[PDB]
Amino acid sequence: MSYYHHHHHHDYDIPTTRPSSGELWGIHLMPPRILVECLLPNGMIVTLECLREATLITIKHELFKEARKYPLHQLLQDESSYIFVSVTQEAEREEFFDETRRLCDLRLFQPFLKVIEPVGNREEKILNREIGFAIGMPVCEFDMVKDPEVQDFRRNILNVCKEAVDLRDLNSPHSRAMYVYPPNVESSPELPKHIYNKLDKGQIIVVIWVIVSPNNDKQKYTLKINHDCVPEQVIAEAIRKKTRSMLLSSEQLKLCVLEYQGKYILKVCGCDEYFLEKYPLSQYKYIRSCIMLGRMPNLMLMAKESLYSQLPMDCFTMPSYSETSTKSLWVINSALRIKILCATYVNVNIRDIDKIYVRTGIYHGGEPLCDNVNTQRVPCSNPRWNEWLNYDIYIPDLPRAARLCLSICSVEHCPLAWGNINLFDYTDTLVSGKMALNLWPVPHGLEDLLNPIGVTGSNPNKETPCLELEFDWFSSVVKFPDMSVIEEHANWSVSREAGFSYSHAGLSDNELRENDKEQLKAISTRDPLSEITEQEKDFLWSHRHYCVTIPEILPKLLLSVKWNSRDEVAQMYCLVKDWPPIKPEQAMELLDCNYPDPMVRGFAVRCLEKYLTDDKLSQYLIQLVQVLKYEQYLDNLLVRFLLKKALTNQRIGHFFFWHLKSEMHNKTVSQRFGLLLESYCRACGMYLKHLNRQVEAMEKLINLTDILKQEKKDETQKVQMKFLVEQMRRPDFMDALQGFLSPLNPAHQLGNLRLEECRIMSSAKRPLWLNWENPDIMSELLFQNNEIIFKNGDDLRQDMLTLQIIRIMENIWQNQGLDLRMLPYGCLSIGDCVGLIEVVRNSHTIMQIQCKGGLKGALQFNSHTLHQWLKDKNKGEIYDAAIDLFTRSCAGYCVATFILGIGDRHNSNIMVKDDGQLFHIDFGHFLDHKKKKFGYKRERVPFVLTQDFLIVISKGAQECTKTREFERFQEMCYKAYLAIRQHANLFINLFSMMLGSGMPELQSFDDIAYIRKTLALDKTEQEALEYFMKQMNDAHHGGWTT
Amino acid sequence: SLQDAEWYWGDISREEVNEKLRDTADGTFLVRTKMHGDYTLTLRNNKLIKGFSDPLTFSSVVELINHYRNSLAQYNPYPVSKYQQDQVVKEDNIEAVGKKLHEYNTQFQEKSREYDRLYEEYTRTSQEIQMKRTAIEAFNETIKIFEEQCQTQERYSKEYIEKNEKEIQRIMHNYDKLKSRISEIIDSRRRLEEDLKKQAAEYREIDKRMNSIKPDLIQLRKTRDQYLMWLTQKGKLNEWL
Ligand SMILES: CCCC(=O)OC[C@H](COP(=O)(O)O[C@@H]1[C@H](O)[C@H](O)[C@@H](OP(=O)(O)O)[C@H](OP(=O)(O)O)[C@H]1O)OC(=O)CCC
Ligand SMILES: CCCC(=O)OC[C@H](COP(=O)(O)O[C@@H]1[C@H](O)[C@H](O)[C@@H](OP(=O)(O)O)[C@H](OP(=O)(O)O)[C@H]1O)OC(=O)CCC
Repeated sequence: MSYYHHHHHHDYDIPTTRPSSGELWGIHLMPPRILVECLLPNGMIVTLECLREATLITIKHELFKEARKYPLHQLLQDESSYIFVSVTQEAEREEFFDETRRLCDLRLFQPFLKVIEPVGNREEKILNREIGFAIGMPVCEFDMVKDPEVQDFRRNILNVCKEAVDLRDLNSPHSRAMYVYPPNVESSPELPKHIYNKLDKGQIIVVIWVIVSPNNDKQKYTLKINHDCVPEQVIAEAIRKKTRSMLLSSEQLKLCVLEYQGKYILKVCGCDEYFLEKYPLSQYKYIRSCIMLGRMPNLMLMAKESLYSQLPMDCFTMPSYSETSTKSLWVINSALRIKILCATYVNVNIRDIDKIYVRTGIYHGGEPLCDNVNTQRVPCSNPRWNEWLNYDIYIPDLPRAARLCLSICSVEHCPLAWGNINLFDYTDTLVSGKMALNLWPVPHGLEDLLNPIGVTGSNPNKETPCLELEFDWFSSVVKFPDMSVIEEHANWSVSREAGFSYSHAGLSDNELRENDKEQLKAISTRDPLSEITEQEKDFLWSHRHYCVTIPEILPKLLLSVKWNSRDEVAQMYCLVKDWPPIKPEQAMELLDCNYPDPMVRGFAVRCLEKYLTDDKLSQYLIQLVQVLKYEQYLDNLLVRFLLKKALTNQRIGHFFFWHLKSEMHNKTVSQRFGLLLESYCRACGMYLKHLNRQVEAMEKLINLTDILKQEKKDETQKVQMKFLVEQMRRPDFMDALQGFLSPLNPAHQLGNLRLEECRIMSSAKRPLWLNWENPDIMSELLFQNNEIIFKNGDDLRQDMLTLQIIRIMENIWQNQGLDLRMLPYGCLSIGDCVGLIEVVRNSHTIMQIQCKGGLKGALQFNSHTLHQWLKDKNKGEIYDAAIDLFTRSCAGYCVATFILGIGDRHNSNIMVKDDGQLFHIDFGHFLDHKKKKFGYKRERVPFVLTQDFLIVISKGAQECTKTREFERFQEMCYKAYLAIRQHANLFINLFSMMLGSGMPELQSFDDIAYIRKTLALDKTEQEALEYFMKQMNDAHHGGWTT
Repeated sequence: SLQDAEWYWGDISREEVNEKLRDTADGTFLVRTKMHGDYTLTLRNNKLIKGFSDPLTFSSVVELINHYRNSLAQYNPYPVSKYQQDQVVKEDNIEAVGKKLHEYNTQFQEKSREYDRLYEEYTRTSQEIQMKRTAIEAFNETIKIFEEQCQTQERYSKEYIEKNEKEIQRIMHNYDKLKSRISEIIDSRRRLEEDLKKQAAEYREIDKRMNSIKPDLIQLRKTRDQYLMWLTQKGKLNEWL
């Protein structure tokens, strides 16, 4: 299970036993001999002929033997007394302290170096060139940031950093060991019935290995223990097997198990996973894999000191960058004026289009006023308006999270570029004065007029359409009301609402609510996409005080406030205050784009703060990371919660770094997500050094495929390969691609590369199939070798989200009792269309299965050869055994598949493993995003079981539509579709948080809306079952009832 | 009157409705479990209303509609359903209307293909432009360094030439290897710039033909959901797509 390439041992019974930034500007990968101009401190260039791969140690060394031959020598002193400097790619003069870097690894721009003595004495604080290399933009580029919000985020966040660095060093060394090597642990300790059941009433055989002296010598101790006994107990009874001699009294045996006992801790054989705290043994994901797969766990007895040896200190430093009370917003006595002045740089065919006019609105997720335009005046050629816009909404009634949203349009109506501006700045001031906003180009999806789903801020581009605005002036700067000055408003409203007698819509001591209006626990239960009616909104608003009882109703209630009504909003604040904390699977909608208010989102965090575990968090990390775009300012409560988690658990730290860095190139977030990374990298301790090295390889790997794809394709694989190899022999590469942690799962060390096992795959996109040796001493016992694929040219983000949506479905079913076995192989987007794809060993494409066997005269596929091939690889009950898996997984990758409406499952994106497990690869585009052109209704069946697959499901005989094994199946599918249907909210909420991404199959809630048809949410389960069966019955051309 | 009703699109659940409400403006109306109730009005962002309240003098589904097609200011703080008669070029074949569908649908497909070709070139060109902006400055920095150098060359040179004869020569030499090289680099930074502003140009020619070929890709789009709709009002629609 990423542990064993998901490989079931079937006989095993437990009972019966910057881009284009090659090495040099333009160049790519730099030529093998290269001349370097070395500018001296005596003002003389001397040109060294240097090998591509030489270290600045050899170069410094050669240069000062060679100046010896140019005029003015005595005017220089010993090398020892100088450092190399040059202009890098990112155009910043880098001092080169590490003098062991290679001439090819520096990213130089032009091939020249300069000699200086290094002033800046804190040679220490300039190790943070690291921090810059780790993020791919250089820290000093932040000290160049004028804007005061960013420069404030940089200082304020340091709180969190010292919090983490503190909360770690708490019970050193154990607490720092708990930091680096956090127990990998399933969520329920309660096992599920079908798993417990492979255990002869709950007992695992486990093999503990031990190291005494050489020690290239080993010792097995096969314990058989209660399934739920904490690592300590296991180490206890382990050392018991070890010692018991004929010369040891029983009493003095027990004594020795007391002393020795806890000087050791349990490590997983073959990777850097340790079992460092109490958990029932079956809770660690490893054991519970090993059980699932018919495996004997192998643990290794670890000297606890020898571990505390392997980590040393992270050693934090606080970094180098270490008008009165204003006027209450609620005093401003007028509507909102907004003046659109001119616009600069629209590019259109003056003949091809009628006119253009600026379209604006004020929004809060969905607007609070009568949206408005502005006369179609000066079209096209140099376009000015001087209009003020009269928005009907009083200024005291603007929400905190309220926002101007504009766009330039063409008439015939059509949007050209859009922009959204935050009507309040972070310190709480109501925007005034000039703003030159900088618009975004309208995307794929949206063929609407405005864009409130979009991001708030100016697009950074000298060459985009700049539109220039003026917000009203109020002779004092204006701040949004104090958190108290609102709780005084509520109390008023409430004492006011208690003294009327006519009734209207908000037709609200003791209220008449009795029973019948238990339509409230009804609304409650409906999913998010499913809209709230007018009445329902008023209805809810009118029983707001009741809702507290059904607290998970909030996500609706909120939508029911009129957000342009301080009275309503001022009260909705006081409820949020003492609203019951709620379960994460539903506090997480509160962070999607429909809830932009700070108090709301603050609560959503307080909820997480409370419930979400360190494991549920790594399960939903993307959703969390991604959702950040919808936070209004830089320093917000979510950012702060996440960061603290990142710095407390280095395995969340890992995937927090990458997820952020993946989008590093994406203009909408580059700013936000750089600063946050500068934060992580400064406080995560030693790990930063480990990340530099992953980062160091992924670059060499980018710049290698980048040469293969451009000028180098057209030559036969054979030629291309004997280049790829030529190139990884390079010293600089062997070095950079060999001693690091797998970015796919950092517990997996990558040792020496093994080239004969490396190769370019067949795909157009030239993937690199790479293979590393496991340099664990117990390599053997897990996987001696270790391979991953590196693909450059596919937005992986999608494959990644599906694979995350498969992993969730699985846990759901299983972690409930219901055993379908999906194999969501691992996948990591590490850049702009550059990702790592995990390799399932022993899989095959249906195509090959059919191609490995089946007659001579190549005259047409034998529909039985899948079965056959399996029935070769598995004789025995090892047969009955492999079919159950094939049946159990086939049913899974079917429901999931129908639900997420992924790409067609034609005959070579379905794979079969030797133990009989089938799974998908290459999910095209999910959510049937090929109804973009047509797809009206369809609700297509992507996986459709041909005769082929059916034969295998019904062990053999003809007429498979009608056996029992088939019913068994069917009855699996029903159970599995209905199970997902019970959790739909989570699944919508999941895709909802994704809208934030640049993924073009996720543009707007209507994109998500598919799921709500697939899952038949508008109906009763009873009906859904039938809709589902029918749907199967139909692509399957009949026979799917009784 | 209720079946025909013009805006009573029938069974069309929440999603057929919303994807027939996307892109019409204000004024737009149209009517749609029984643990919930009966029919829904869906105006326009989307406003669902379930008489609506106590003053139900009914008298019909339709007697309700023409007082609020005459409105809804007075209970809470435009048919757009026009029976696909308008255009759909009155081609009354059930099949000429159908094959036509395909004819605009390949055309829509054709444009999305030229469109996305363009969306990506822009995004590429943007990034080549910025990469050309911090090159232009990686050049400017390079020269700053060389200037700084070749001056410190003269600071120390005209300070060791109180001299005797050899040296004199072979100092001026490398000093003059240096100032040609300064020119040589400068040769490069105008050149890059001339390609920069060459690209800065053709960048516009993309935003031009994007916002030139967006008008189409909504109209051509629109009339399709117009034609496509006259089929499902009377009549498998897979083949023409
Ligand atoms: C006879 C020589 C044989 C040979 O092996 O030659 C191999 C290498 C040179 O590498 P290349 O891949 O041929 O060069 C790239 C392509 O030709 C591409 O067409 C071009 O585009 P454009 O210039 O048209 O834009 C690239 O420009 P940039 O944008 O990267 O500057 C260019 O760099 O020299 C050596 O390493 C050994 C010689 C010391
Ligand atoms: C810059 C030019 C873009 C381009 O044309 O590039 C051609 C290829 C790279 O593949 P792609 O186009 O990026 O990818 C396309 C999608 O996978 C799509 O799903 C599929 O449609 P379907 O038939 O599966 O539904 C397309 O089929 P055709 O488009 O081949 O018919 C497929 O090509 O490079 C080469 O090797 C060129 C060799 C001449």
